[PDB]
Amino acid sequence: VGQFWHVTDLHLDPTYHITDDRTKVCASSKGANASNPGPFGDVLCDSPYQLILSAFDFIKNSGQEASFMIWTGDSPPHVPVPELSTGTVIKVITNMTMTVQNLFPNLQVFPALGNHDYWPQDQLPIVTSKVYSAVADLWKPWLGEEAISTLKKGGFYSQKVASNPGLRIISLNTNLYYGPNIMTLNKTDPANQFEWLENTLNSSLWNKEKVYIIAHVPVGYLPYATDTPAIRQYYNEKLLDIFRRYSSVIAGQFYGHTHRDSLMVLSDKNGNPLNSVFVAPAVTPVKGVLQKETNNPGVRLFQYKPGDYTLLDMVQYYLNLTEANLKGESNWTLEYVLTQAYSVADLQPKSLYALVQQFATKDSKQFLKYYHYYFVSYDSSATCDQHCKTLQVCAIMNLDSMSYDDCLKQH
Ligand SMILES: *[C@@H]1O[C@H](CO)[C@@H](O[C@@H]2O[C@H](CO)[C@@H](O)[C@H](O)[C@H]2NC(C)=O)[C@H](O)[C@H]1NC(C)=O
Ligand SMILES: *[C@@H]1O[C@H](CO)[C@@H](O)[C@H](O)[C@H]1NC(C)=O
Ligand SMILES: *[C@@H]1O[C@H](CO)[C@@H](O)[C@H](O)[C@H]1NC(C)=O
Ligand SMILES: *[C@@H]1O[C@H](CO)[C@@H](O)[C@H](O)[C@H]1NC(C)=O
Ligand SMILES: [Zn+2]
Ligand SMILES: [Zn+2]
Repeated sequence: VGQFWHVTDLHLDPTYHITDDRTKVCASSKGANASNPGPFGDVLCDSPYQLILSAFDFIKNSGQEASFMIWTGDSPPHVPVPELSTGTVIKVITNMTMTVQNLFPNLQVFPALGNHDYWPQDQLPIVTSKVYSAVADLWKPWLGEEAISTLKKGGFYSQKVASNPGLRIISLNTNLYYGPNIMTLNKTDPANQFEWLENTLNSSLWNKEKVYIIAHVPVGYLPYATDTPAIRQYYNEKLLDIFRRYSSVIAGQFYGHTHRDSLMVLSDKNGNPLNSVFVAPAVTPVKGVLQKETNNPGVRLFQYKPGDYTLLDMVQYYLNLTEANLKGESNWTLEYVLTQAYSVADLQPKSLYALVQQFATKDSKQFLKYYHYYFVSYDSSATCDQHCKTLQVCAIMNLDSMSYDDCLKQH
């Protein structure tokens, strides 16, 4: 089989350091006491360099063959806008990029921008910018002239996969659609990314290519909230229309941003499953003071059919953070293999559609496991009551506003 890695939401905090006063352990805790801080982080902190390095070192030494890597954004830490600048955002993205290029000199990597990959965060523009030009320079080892040109103009590109003839990655800037982006209010096609996307998918159709979509913020609804799409509804609906129309050319969709392990299945209006969607959890374990749950750090690997690119499996790895901070050594380890955790043949939409139908049945053992894996096994005693379960299952199965509302009405 072929394989590729997916990492996301690294969120390096360069200030992390163990010290007696736990309000000074990390600037990303914003003056709150780090809860139980160790060398690999704290649930109230973003990622120490040591954690990010241990993730990439695990990947390097895993014994897993992989022909490329996708990397879907958010490298600066969660600190207030005035504590960052354009220069600091670039410096952190540069550090992450150079860590990857130093450790994996021969591995093509396909990055996407996250909402924090800009100063101020979330305000990614629809014209060229310092950050777009800087990441064009940084990612030039992996990208050709046309990809570099679109990246500098609007933060998006497509690129052939050198090691996989007939495969093309489309890296969208979905931060252009993200609610907090005040640079794009009421634009029908910001940075002309929809037109471009349609043009690109058309060319892949006629060049007999398969396409993997990557982006930071995903399509669909947030599974912990009621009727809250991850990007603005207008843009979610327009993007999903493109994806449905081209669902025979797109062989997978891969997102980050939510810092959780989630599945979605894009269907049409009449319940026919069309395309599979995978949201990967973060390397950072950070959470706010009030939140009950967070994720363990995660990285994941996809297996696909050579020369075909049908998705065959997904292996999710994780770092048990409490364990690693208690002994001072990481033990990145397999959390689950999707086919064998869920007893499904593969990652095709039919397989995942049937699995979600299983999730919806009462006391489903599969949904209980899924919900535990949602937080990357942070809390094995975590409960999802009927309202919580309806929100998760409806967001998994229904990406568009109409079918999602239908789903909630019936549940
Ligand atoms: C991650 O590691 C921690 C630490 O070993 C595990 O938590 C321990 O679980 C045992 C068994 O229930 C408890 O008796 C200990 O009190 C726990 N230790 C701490 C420090 O909380 C945890 O179960 C591991 N996570 C997973 C998913 O296995
Ligand atoms: C942090 O913890 C110390 C030790 O308990 C305490 O004295 C201090 O007030 C705490 N500060 C905050 C902001 O919680
Ligand atoms: C990234 O930052 C860490 C600490 O902030 C430093 O130790 C490391 O050398 C940096 N890496 C690069 C490639 O600049
Ligand atoms: C799609 O691609 C073909 C082949 O390159 C081209 O002839 C055609 O004009 C394109 N159609 C659109 C709508 O862009
Ligand atoms: Zn993030
Ligand atoms: Zn984000």
